[PDB]
Amino acid sequence: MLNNLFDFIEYIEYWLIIVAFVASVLIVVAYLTVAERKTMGYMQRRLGPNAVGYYGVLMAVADALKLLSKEIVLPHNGDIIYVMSGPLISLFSVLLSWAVIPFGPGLSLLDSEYSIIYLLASGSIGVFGTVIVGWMSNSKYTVLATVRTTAQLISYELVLTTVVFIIALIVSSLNINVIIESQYNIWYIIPFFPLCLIFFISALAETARPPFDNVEAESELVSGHMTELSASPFVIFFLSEYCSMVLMSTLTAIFFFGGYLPFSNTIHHLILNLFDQHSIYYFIIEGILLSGYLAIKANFFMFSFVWIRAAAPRLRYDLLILFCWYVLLPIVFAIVVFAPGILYCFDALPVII
Amino acid sequence: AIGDYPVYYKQPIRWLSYHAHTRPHVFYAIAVAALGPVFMMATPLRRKFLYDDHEPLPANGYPLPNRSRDKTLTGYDD
Amino acid sequence: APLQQVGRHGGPNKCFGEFQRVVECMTNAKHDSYEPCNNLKNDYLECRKHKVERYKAFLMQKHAEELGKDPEEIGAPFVRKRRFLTSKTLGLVDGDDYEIGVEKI
Amino acid sequence: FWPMTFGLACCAVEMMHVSAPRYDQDRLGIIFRASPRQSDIMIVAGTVTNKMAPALRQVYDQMPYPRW
Amino acid sequence: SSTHTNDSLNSSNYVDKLKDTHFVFENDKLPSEIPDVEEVGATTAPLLSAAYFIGAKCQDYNDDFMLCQKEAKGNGPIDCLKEGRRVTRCASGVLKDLNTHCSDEFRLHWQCLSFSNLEYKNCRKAESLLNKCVFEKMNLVKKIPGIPEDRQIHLKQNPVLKPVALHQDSEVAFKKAQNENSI
Amino acid sequence: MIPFEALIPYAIMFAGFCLGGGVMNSAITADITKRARGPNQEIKRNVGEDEGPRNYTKPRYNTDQWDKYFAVRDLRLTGSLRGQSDNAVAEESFKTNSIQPYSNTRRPWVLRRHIIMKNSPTKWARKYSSRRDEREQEIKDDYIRGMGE
Amino acid sequence: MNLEILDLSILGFYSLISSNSFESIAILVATIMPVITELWYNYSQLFALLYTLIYVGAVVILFVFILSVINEKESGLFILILVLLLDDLDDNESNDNDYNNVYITDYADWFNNYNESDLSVIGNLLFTEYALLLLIISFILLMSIIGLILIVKKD
Amino acid sequence: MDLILLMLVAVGLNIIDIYIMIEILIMGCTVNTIYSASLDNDMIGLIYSLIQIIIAGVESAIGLSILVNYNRIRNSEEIE
Amino acid sequence: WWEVKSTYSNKDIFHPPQTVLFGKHIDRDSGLMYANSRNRFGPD
Amino acid sequence: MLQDLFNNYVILVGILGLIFLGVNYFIVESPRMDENNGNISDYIEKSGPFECGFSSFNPIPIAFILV
Ligand SMILES: CCCCCCCCCCCCCCCCCC(=O)OC[C@H](COP(=O)(O)OCCN)OC(=O)CCCCCCCCCCCCCCCCC
Repeated sequence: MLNNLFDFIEYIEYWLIIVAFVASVLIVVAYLTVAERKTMGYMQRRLGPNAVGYYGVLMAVADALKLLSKEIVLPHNGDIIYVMSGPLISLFSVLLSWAVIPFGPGLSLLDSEYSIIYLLASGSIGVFGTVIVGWMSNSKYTVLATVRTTAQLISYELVLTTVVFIIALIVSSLNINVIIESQYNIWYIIPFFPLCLIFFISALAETARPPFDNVEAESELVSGHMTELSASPFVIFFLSEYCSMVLMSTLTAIFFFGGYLPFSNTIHHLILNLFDQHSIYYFIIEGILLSGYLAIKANFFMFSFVWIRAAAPRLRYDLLILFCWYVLLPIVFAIVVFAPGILYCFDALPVII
Repeated sequence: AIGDYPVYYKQPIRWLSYHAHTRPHVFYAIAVAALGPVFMMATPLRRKFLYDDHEPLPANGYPLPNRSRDKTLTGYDD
Repeated sequence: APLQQVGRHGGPNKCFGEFQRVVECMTNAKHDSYEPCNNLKNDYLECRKHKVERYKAFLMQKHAEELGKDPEEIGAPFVRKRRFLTSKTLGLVDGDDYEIGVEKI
Repeated sequence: FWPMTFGLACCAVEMMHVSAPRYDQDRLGIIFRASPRQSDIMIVAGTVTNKMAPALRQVYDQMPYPRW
Repeated sequence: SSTHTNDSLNSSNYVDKLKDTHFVFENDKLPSEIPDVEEVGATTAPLLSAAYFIGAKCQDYNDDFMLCQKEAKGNGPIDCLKEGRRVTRCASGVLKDLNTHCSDEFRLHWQCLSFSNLEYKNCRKAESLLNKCVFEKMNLVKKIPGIPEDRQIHLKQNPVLKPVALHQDSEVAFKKAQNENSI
Repeated sequence: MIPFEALIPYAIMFAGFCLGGGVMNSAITADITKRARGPNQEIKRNVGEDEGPRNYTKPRYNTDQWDKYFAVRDLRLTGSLRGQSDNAVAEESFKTNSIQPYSNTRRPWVLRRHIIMKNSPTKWARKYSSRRDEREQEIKDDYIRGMGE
Repeated sequence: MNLEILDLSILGFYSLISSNSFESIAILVATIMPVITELWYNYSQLFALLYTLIYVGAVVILFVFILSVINEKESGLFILILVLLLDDLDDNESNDNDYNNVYITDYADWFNNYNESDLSVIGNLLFTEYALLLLIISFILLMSIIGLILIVKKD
Repeated sequence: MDLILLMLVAVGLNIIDIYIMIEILIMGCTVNTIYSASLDNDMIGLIYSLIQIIIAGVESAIGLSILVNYNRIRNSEEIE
Repeated sequence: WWEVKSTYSNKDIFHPPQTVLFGKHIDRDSGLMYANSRNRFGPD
Repeated sequence: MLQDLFNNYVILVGILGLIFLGVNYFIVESPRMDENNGNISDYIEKSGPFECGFSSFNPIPIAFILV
């Protein structure tokens, strides 16, 4: 057979694309954990993991497989609901939030003019997943990291939501693809540099990364909510924190560094002229290039997640809630009344072309 | 008054300096925010010196000619 | 007067015309009473819910049942799965019956 | 190989030096964990007093299998 | 705008299941009392490519077709059936001309539109060749009403927003005209 | 002194994005193009000898309501939602294949099955009081009561 | 197989048996999710996302925030299934049979060449036509900020 | 079935459970408005729904603030 | 005695009907990857 | 705009959730295989809180509440 097998592929083709998409995200997340220790290792004059697989390539494999084969500790044998439900919400939200990220023009699973709302809505479901982990527990350390966890995520959600809305206001579109294409002539890091610092600061808090680390602070509250997590509930929750790191690093690339747009249009043009547009080999190269530009921009921020962790001491929680309210929020509302003013003054109010 | 808190209606200039040193989180958020409405007020200056406003978009449906139907229209008939 | 029944694109929607004709009659000055506008009021309600027209569909369904008329031969052909809007069904000359692509536009 | 930070006395100082740059236990996949739930190796580094003994048994019992 | 409606195809088959949508056909053709017309067979991309030439050639009939809708006072579909066939015949006239005068210039342009998300900003090199060809062989021009001639967008020599990726057939055809024509 | 061992994970994360993007750009483009070649499977797969170079169609984004009307209009002409055709005259099957979807207009399931959301002063009168429905049924009855005139 | 029915039957089963406040807050989340999902499909995708952004992201995590503050302290299978089955039988919210059994369509038209999202029109009317409604809302929000602080703040 | 007031069995025995029932009750009103507005292709109904969601949020915040101060009022010894 | 007329009292405004009686279910006997579409124009 | 590709993604992620839970339940060695001392239920020592070793038994600031 050859004719009754081709249509089989055409009936399964769009499932292979999704698996290639999910594998694409998980490979980045899996090797983000290694890159965090490999990078933070070399800034501390260490080496980091280089013994598990040649040069430590199989380090995420060992850590995941080690925990996937640990004894799950349930309060009573049939309490799998309590342990898993917390991390499961967190993992689904951040895996569903990947559905709007485009790897090129139009290459996103969900394309709709409400992509920005879908992205902020999905993240807020993950916030609900985080606080549930401790709220079903009697351990004092685990239940400690709910009231402080709840407000930290609540407080820096306003700042992250408003920043996204200012960029959406400059293009007058809540579509991810339109925002990226709107940055052809200029990258929004040049006009809105302060928002990028505010976006990156807020992004750290939302993922509970240091220096906004007070939730899962080893010296303060041990593993935080994870001091009661082991085996699979630990990995799923740990994976969620690194899906968010990859996502929020990609989102900073999209909103301020042009997304998949090339660093040089000339180099992009010269490279693609070596392939014929009438053969599928041209489109693989463009897709590799366009995701390559995003990957390099995204990698720089996954680097900065680790880089700031190796350079800044952890910030005290009481001084952390007052930072986003008494410093960041007035600035963010000041700009949201500033950008419409400048645009109107020069008759440059945006329209979705 | 080497360090006294200024009174706004007697020392307007020093009152802002006190807040531009001790409350940078308030003074420059107000300064940034006011730069928006200030720029809106300078819109008439731009009209007379830089360029006119663009023509408004044709976002009101099909442009209907303001006249009566043509009577001698022929061609493309059945 | 305030705008009511605004379409999803900023213009008048399906039933705005009927509602406007009602307002013209009710606020008119040449009418002694509201009797002449009673039919226009029904049309605006009709435009929105089609209650009288759905009722007419119910009798034509019920009348055919009492006469034995075959539903497949009095009704109109339809397709329930959008993937099977095949070129054979659409009537194209050399159309296959293989399903169509409704994955990504 | 994730141990549990159970350093008690001067033996713990050498335990931290294994994680120092020169030896770098992390390069072999060794990460000290502060909880029995996330640890599978218990390293008793220091003197076990009578007063500490019941706590050591309790911490040991809370480690999920397999444990060393 | 991707809002769900009751009038066309929706986003997903899960919308159809909730609404219990039936996609209903009607075999009945039009009655013989209405003289037949040959419907336009062009797809989306060719129409967007020839839209401004349909506007230049069928301007009188399009205005008259719309003025019939304005003055029909709600009975537009029924009382403008004859005036609606002139527009269909006029537009078929233009697409038939482009196929018999500028077949390669036309096809190159709407292949570019099918390659670049149906956006006019991405296909200026192919579009400029098509406009130049149409002018000499049919006298049609592209004009955007409401602005001065010097400030039309498609004549902008250095646009701010440019395509990210080039159309090979457009760039190859353009430089050939830089030799054939720019003597 | 650039550490290459430190940058190995990044070169693998760079390949992760490229793997996903390279597949999506090419697979979706190939599928869109293939279905835009003709109305049957024996046309889509094979390439004719007298056919010229293949012009791929890139996936479309940032659409509106006209692109939902254009898509169905293209479907009735070529059998694909993104088919290509520039014939000045359509097929004679174009005049008898308009798809008009008919769907119900019933309230959401949650609005009429939730243990709490369905309880309300007016929702009981819709569900258990005949006052509204007897009044409206008069208008339906008087439709057929007026065909005699 | 309209599976949206089975989600609410499970939901309607646990609403009759919830004891503590953990399950009571669970009924809230278990009700919005069918509301959001049944709005995402069918009726309005814009208001499915507005609900997630405003209800789940804003008012739901406030409940669990104060439950940890308030306290955490402290039927028969025949009657429940009997009640749920009785609740299950009659699910017709309206008694216009033709309105519930006869389907309808709309006809599209090309007169709207300026196609923009619903949120474009809603902003177009809320910031122009009903600017009083918008301004009162910011006034109601203002009173809450004052209202919260006077109720809760100690000194 | 609900004419015997079944929904009273479905509301828990804490003040916070009443607050949730008020939200689930109002949620039904907004869903009804979104349903009508979309069928009619009317954005005025969607303006109403947006107001209902925003007003239903302010009601929650005030109610919780009263409940929070109600709780601390008992636990107000604070003589340590 | 039955009349064929629109359910709209007014007559000088065109109100096309928005209901229909369903007939053949064309894709009823379908499978997967290949509809076994029934003859739309007339019986099988 | 079509979203049948998006739907398959959400369905797959839903399937991925069941896989993560159960893969642990099918790969961990049987309690008899390791030490047999008991299941997580009876072994209440292992199924308990972590209090750094010593067994023990929210009046939060109003400022946190107003936040
Ligand atoms: C991705 C799946 C996420 C959900 C995983 C959990 C699924 C288990 C079924 C619960 C969800 C069904 C929805 C109805 C809520 C019912 C909540 C309830 O009554 O308690 C359930 C849970 C287990 O306790 P149980 O033994 O069932 O009841 C007696 C306990 N004294 O009591 C508990 O509180 C234990 C911890 C459960 C916390 C779940 C939080 C609420 C659910 C939110 C996530 C799912 C959202 C709803 C989606 C489905 C909606 C129908």
